[PDB]
Amino acid sequence: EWQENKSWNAHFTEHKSQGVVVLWNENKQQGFTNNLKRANQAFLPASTFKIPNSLIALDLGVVKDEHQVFKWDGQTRDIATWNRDHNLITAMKYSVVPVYQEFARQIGEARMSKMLHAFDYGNEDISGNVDSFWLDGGIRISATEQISFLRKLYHNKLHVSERSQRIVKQAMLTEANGDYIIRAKTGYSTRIEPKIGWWVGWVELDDNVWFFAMNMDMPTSDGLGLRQAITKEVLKQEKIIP
Amino acid sequence: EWQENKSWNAHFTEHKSQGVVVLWNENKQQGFTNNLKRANQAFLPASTFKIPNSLIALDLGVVKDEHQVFKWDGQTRDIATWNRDHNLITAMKYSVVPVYQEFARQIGEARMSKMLHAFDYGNEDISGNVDSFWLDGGIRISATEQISFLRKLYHNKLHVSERSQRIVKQAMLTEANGDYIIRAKTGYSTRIEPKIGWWVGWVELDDNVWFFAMNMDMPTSDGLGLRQAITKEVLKQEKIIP
Repeated sequence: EWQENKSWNAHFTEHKSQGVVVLWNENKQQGFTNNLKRANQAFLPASTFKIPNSLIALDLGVVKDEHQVFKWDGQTRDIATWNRDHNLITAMKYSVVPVYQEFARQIGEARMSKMLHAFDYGNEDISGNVDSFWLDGGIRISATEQISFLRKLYHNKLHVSERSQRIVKQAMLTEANGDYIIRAKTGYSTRIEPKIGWWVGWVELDDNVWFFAMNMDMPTSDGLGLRQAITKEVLKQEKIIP
Repeated sequence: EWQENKSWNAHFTEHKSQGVVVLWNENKQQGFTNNLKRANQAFLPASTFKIPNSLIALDLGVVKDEHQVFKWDGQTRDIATWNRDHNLITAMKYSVVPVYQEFARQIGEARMSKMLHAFDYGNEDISGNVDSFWLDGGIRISATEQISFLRKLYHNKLHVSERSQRIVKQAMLTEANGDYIIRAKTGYSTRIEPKIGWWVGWVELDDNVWFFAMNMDMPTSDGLGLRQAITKEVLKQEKIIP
């Protein structure tokens, strides 16, 4: 059911990095990882929390649809792309924390808590600020728990409308060509050690789906591009993408 | 409102071809084409008809969803990719005519006709076989009429469920990266002269949508790759994609 493939450590080694890639072959119901222990180590979800946050926001009508504009609050922040208006598509793409903090406040802690329990999402713990707990509060999730959650979203099995699930899956769209589609979400946890980068989602093929969840040590933002590069090196080695 | 840009003819000429590209800037409500007359010349839609056919099939419950398997009928045809099971995603991707002919028969001519009128689709004429009229019957549509129809689909304004429209737009997904998303459908009209290639759809940007509809003379299948190559040359020249 779960197999360790330590040869993938060569892709981390090549980039002077360390972390885990977890793959799940949906057709065969079989998982693969370079490190079973790290696969099951729970971290702050950081911006990967935008997936469940989007679903809850849409289902409660905090977000009407993927076109509704969320006005920049006019406070210049660190990331140029944050200092503008966004919709759900662009807010996901650019990981626009302030937009999702506003979602979180409107959702409120009672409903956020009930929904993470219904989703069976990581440790289901929202302790801290309703608008920052995924950055510095109690919520923790492993690579393998990310895959469990993503599988429910792919199959429209989460306790929200089909419509909410379709809209978030649209919002997750990251890459597509004639060979594959990637629906995914990046994350960078900086507020508590260890500082990690996340990439979680799935590769749609004609005849299969490969779920993936990877995290890696991210001492500085310089290595953030390694999240995708290392995941793709593994996907290429396993012949999942050309 | 409409501007002719004959410089795009250079991209057709380079590939020893003739045809039209029509662009529509959604934000500015402004169209551009290399040939205003050909932009308005109606042809058989061929496999571009898979867009309205999918919508009507989904709305009537002929197709439950994008995962439902359409069993190969076991008749070896000319196109390898047709001789296998398909779902809506793979049937669109590979233009699997036999699957859509079966949809057409279950829809039936009364409902097919009522739906094309509701969609204001080309000349709204289904004369011919209910299961081949888009290949050799009476239906005709121009590049500009394709854009009018696509705009209604993009905005969920067609007289079918939001769900049907979302599923077909998912099924149209052709290419995505960090710069743009292309949702589109290819077509090759071969059964009545002149033989033409179609590519119709849109480019999603962060802050805008560019609708496109192109057709070109396609005497042999050798040039089918020119549909995308020439459209992209135009999109690149207009700085819509890098």
